Amino acid sequence: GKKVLIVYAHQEPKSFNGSLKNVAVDELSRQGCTVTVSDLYAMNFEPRATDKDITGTLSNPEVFNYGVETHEAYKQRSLASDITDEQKKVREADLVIFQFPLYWFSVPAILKGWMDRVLCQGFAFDIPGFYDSGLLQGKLALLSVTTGGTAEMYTKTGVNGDSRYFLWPLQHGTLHFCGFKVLAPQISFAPEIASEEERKGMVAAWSQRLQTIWKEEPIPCTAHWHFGQ
Amino acid sequence: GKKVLIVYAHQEPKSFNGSLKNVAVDELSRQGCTVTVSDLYAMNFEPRATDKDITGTLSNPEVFNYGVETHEAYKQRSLASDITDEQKKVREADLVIFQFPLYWFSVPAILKGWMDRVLCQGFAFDIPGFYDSGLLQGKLALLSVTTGGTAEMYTKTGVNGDSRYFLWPLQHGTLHFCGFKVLAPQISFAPEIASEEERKGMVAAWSQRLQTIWKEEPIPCTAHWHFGQ
Ligand SMILES: Cc1cc2nc3c(=O)[nH]c(=O)nc-3n(C[C@H](O)[C@H](O)[C@H](O)COP(=O)(O)OP(=O)(O)OC[C@H]3O[C@@H](n4cnc5c(N)ncnc54)[C@H](O)[C@@H]3O)c2cc1C
Ligand SMILES: Cc1cc2nc3c(=O)[nH]c(=O)nc-3n(C[C@H](O)[C@H](O)[C@H](O)COP(=O)(O)OP(=O)(O)OC[C@H]3O[C@@H](n4cnc5c(N)ncnc54)[C@H](O)[C@@H]3O)c2cc1C
Ligand SMILES: [Zn+2]
Ligand SMILES: [Zn+2]
Repeated sequence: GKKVLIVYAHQEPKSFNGSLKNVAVDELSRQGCTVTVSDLYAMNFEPRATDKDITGTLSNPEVFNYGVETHEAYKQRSLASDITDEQKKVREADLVIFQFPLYWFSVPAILKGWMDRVLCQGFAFDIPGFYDSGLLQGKLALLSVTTGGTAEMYTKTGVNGDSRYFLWPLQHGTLHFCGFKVLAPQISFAPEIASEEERKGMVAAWSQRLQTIWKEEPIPCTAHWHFGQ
Repeated sequence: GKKVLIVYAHQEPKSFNGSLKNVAVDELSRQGCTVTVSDLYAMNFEPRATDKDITGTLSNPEVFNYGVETHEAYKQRSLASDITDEQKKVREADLVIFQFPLYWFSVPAILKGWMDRVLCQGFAFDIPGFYDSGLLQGKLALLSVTTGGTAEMYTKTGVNGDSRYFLWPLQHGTLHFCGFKVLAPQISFAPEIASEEERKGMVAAWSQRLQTIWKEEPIPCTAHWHFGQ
């Protein structure tokens, strides 16, 4: 049996993102997987890293160091419940799919805050204690991203550069750093400009891909995969 | 005379980031510049891109598209006032400095939300009217970043890859996209690991650079600069 967490960051259930999230739930559910969705906007998920993320009293109340305090809070079971509820989902998951629209060559802020606050020292990594020594090894992650820009813009000599270039902070600096094996990204380019046929194509590619997702090997999450040449 | 906006993202006034923000204010003030700081945590700045960012009648109330609705709201003057407040600061500024700790090879979520919400269509870019034709043409931007990782970790053959690689979504995908000229980044590596003497040096290096900031040329914000290809 396999467990999947979908971390979903779109405001609108009728959106293209919503449909990709819903086809993932439908297909993984059909396969008999255990499926959980964190719908961040619906949850009004807190993005800001603040001292409210620690319950009780601080490791150093005179000078606030978010990383130190959250690490100590993790070890002492004193993190805020919104964070520990997400950590439980991640701990249980074999695969974490992130479904989002590209905002400024990155994730929407609400999802950036999920990464900042949920993947804390002691849970996802230690110092030292990262990349292959990270704490989420064994797990798979997958970025399912939609863009405004066309595929052709996202080439080496296109205006936006290769799409792999923007993946680096997410794939390498975040997911690989925490120990995930990273499956190849799903990138659904420019659905707002696409026709209905093409947008079905994209949804159906994704549903089709999901049928065999458990048979994929991860990408080599290297500086060479992203940039090289 | 020159106007500077510092967009600052750290929870703790006594932090290394707070020090670097203060020395910027002090130095630029000493030069006779006009200086404004947006202290995002102190402001409790809203990072989430939601339908609360538009106060008027939506273009399409059945299906919410944040980009479309914020573009129309900008033209109509129905955006939330926290957004308009920031836009005014940007509009008036000759130079925008971003002062932040690196979180997951990127900006903290509160600052991601500033980018997501403040830099809307009509204000920061138009389609057409992006990259060299972006609406913030003539303005300078500069990222002043602090890290956990050391400079050696952030080299082409270090565990983190070259520091320029993480700059791409920020400098190119965001700032250059909006028409900014990008000054070379200020990266203060690993202050937590550094000796007191080295920290004092990194602070003084920033102050000294600021003495001559108005004589600098921007970087060529290209894939070649960031990746060497
Ligand atoms: C703050 C901000 C920053 C951004 N920065 C960038 C950037 O850096 N780079 C970039 O490339 N883009 C950028 N974008 C654009 C953004 O990535 C796209 O607008 C987004 O990816 C579009 O996805 P969506 O789900 O919102 O599309 P939607 O508008 O929801 O949908 C696209 C179309 O598909 C339709 N649809 C929905 N479900 C289905 C279905 N099942 N079958 C067929 N059609 C369906 C919808 O009805 C709609 O007509 C930015 C946008 C914002 C708001
Ligand atoms: C969610 C999260 C994700 C992160 N992801 C990454 C990542 O991807 N990559 C990465 O490399 N790092 C990462 N980090 C680490 C983070 O970038 C560093 O912790 C941060 O940059 C350190 O800066 P600071 O201002 O917080 O340091 P501080 O801890 O405030 O300062 C360091 C020291 O300098 C002292 N100091 C302050 N002012 C002065 C002064 N004027 N002169 C001398 N000493 C002074 C302080 O008292 C302290 O002792 C992450 C951290 C978090 C919390
Ligand atoms: Zn990697
Ligand atoms: Zn550029």
